[PDB]
Amino acid sequence: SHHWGYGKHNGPEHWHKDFPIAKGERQSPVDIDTHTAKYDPSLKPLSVSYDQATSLRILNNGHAFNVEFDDSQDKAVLKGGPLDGTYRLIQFHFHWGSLDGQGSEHTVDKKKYAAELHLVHWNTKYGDFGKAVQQPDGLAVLGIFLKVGSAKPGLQKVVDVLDSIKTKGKSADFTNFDPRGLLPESLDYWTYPGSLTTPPLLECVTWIVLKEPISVSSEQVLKFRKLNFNGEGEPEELMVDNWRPAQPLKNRQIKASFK
Ligand SMILES: NS(=O)(=O)c1ccc(NC(=O)CN2C(=O)NC3(CCCC3)C2=O)cc1
Ligand SMILES: NS(=O)(=O)c1ccc(NC(=O)CN2C(=O)NC3(CCCC3)C2=O)cc1
Ligand SMILES: [Zn+2]
Repeated sequence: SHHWGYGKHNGPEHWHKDFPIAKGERQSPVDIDTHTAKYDPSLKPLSVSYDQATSLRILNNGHAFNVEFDDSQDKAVLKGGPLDGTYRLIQFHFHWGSLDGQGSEHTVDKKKYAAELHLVHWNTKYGDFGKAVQQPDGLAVLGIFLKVGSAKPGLQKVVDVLDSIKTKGKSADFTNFDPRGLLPESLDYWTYPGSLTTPPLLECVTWIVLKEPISVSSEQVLKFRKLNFNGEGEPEELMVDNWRPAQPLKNRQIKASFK
């Protein structure tokens, strides 16, 4: 069974033994060299359409927490930019650090942010998420950096439910949450072809990483760091540093949406 994690004995440097694609040609995350990334005029306007998003549940899966959506219809979709066709929102989650100076998966000129939000979408031409992850253009993940400063009001409903999902396998109702409250003002982005950043590390993702970080308060991210990797009644292992470091760019170009 899956025994991967983020510790010294099961962390990113071990994953390749059970998931050899860990050393593949389009792995994520990567460092975004802002000087090398080139403006691409072929990129179409990005369309984030979350007006009808229907959140259902929040789950501690032992690696992060997922806010899950009803993806049984096109209620919340991502289109445009580098994408051909329609990608349906299925879940979002975060990666974060033990300290404000680390936590993001992508880096910007080697800068690590305190955390990174991943809004995960699947290409509806493949019918279901399980089929989509077997395709090179199966998923689109919208990545948003978090820095510590002023509170993000749209995050507080997430922060306040974390006490109820402290341990692995716990879930709670999480209806009527509007993910539009987690976006920054600008949709300027970088894009490149990559992978899931956790096992099974499938090379099925078009990454769209927003340039503008959101600000969250120290108090908000400190509540992320009170979650547990362990299950109920097990020795406490704080859920911190659940990020994979930058992987080799190999034969890839990062494109910028902005001049
Ligand atoms: N290539 S990999 O997927 O990263 C990878 C890395 C390590 C391991 N095996 C491990 O050492 C980790 N493992 C244990 O030995 N015992 C537990 C703790 C209690 C439940 C199971 C655990 O987590 C398996 C796969
Ligand atoms: N950090 S990341 O790259 O954004 C990223 C995003 C997603 C994932 N993995 C998944 O969503 C894993 N997974 C499946 O394969 N099947 C389900 C259960 C049934 C449908 C969805 C599931 O949860 C891993 C990393
Ligand atoms: Zn992620």
